[PDB]
Amino acid sequence: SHMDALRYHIEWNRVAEPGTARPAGRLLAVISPDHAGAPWVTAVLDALGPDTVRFEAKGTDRAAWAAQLAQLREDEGEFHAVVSLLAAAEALHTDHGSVPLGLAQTLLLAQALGDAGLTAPLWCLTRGGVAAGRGDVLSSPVQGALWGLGRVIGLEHPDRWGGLIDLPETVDTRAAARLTGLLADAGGEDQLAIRGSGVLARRLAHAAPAVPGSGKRPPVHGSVLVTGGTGGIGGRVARRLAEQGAAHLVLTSRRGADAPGAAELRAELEQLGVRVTIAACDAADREALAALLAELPEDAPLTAVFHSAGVAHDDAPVADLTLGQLDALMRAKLTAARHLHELTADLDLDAFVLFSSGAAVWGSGGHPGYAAANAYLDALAEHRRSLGLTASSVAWGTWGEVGMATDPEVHDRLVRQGVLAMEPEHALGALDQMLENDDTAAAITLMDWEMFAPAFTANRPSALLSTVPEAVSALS
Ligand SMILES: NC(=O)C1=CN([C@@H]2O[C@H](COP(=O)(O)OP(=O)(O)OC[C@H]3O[C@@H](n4cnc5c(N)ncnc54)[C@H](OP(=O)(O)O)[C@@H]3O)[C@@H](O)[C@H]2O)C=CC1
Repeated sequence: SHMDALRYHIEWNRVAEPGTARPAGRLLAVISPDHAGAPWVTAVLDALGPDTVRFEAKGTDRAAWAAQLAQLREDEGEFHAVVSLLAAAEALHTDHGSVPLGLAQTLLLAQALGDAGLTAPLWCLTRGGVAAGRGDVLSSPVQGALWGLGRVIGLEHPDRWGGLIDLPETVDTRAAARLTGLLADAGGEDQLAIRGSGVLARRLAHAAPAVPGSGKRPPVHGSVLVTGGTGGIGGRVARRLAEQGAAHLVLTSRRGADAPGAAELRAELEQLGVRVTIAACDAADREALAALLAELPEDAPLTAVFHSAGVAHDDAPVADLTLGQLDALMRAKLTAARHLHELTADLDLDAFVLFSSGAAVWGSGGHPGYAAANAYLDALAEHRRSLGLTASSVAWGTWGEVGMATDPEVHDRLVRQGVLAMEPEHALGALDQMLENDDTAAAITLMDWEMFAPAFTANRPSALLSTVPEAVSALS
């Protein structure tokens, strides 16, 4: 099936044990000084040894840090690598309420490193930022957002990017030597998870072809909330849900009933026999979401959430992105999803579906903030499953016909890299296959791998695509 052919999933596969020798040159470890006390942080510092130079990254001050870094590099000469432990700062930034401090500080570290001319590869360390290997629990969706940013740093600054490595719960000497061995030589891998049983690396693979009924998707009924539901993809989603038996669709967006084409969408849906509520509700406004849930009919309880609210504009290259630009991109993603998760964790939903992006799955140059914000969605769906709650994340490629890519500016970039426009019917038919399987995570994308692989790997290899035979063929 053509719909099967759109579905991919991320997998984690065992890679080689690294060597036993620590790096020969000096490491620079970067610490968030208010968030330096987590057991994993202390275990990593202890692993890097006391000849490691330590840099405390205080506040969020690019220029100040560029000066401090330039001095360290003057005094020490080249470093072997930069090891960032800033991900431990999960608290939200005081001035940008949708940005985790660690995320803002990682962006400023990547910028300031470039500003000072430190060229040693940067490695971003997380703990519980990914779900790698069977039974693995993703404990920190916040740190998971950092992997969306790091993949984009690897595309924009390939020559000074090491990679990402997730630490285990307890960093024992076996975990420590795996870490220090990877910092000595990682075999070309750059998205790694250290676990009890071995070191795992991230891979993209074609998904299992569809099986009718396997995940036992309950029939669509009751009230379903589609945030961004007046939007391109969200309106098509609502039409499908209508066709599928929803009693009541609650569509939200900032503009609500004043959104473009909202009257037409309400009319098409109602012709189908559905109750329609359209509300103007910022998805990051907790009190407004609560008010909306409190209003639902007794006879039509919430049964599902489809989170399509989001913006992609006003992003920027890693070297330029501001914290205010990052905040505005994170708002509908991190803040809204966190509220949706908190207000439905007790409702026994049949589906909690979060719409992510290929920028968060593989990465796309020029879109670091969107990549981080979408990577948090993917992370939260895995975390929710760990709590015994339903969730899925669907990272879309490019939609044709409706939505954000229907601009010869935004359309023509993606398609030229081999990320082709999907027919909405095909994209939705694939999503239903994912829902019928009850899968946690998928990318649904039409790819031209002959165009995509070579373009994506022009400046550094990708181990992520080694598990796509089309990509392996294109690079042969
Ligand atoms: N189109 C595509 O190819 C792809 C889309 N995606 C993702 O799919 C989802 C749908 O995108 P698409 O339909 O194409 O985009 P659209 O711009 O058509 O729809 C996005 C919308 O979400 C709403 N929205 C934006 N911010 C908020 C907010 N803070 N609170 C509530 N609603 C908000 C918008 O309305 P308003 O401005 O009135 O709030 C609009 O309804 C997005 O999350 C997007 O990131 C991912 C990959 C590809």
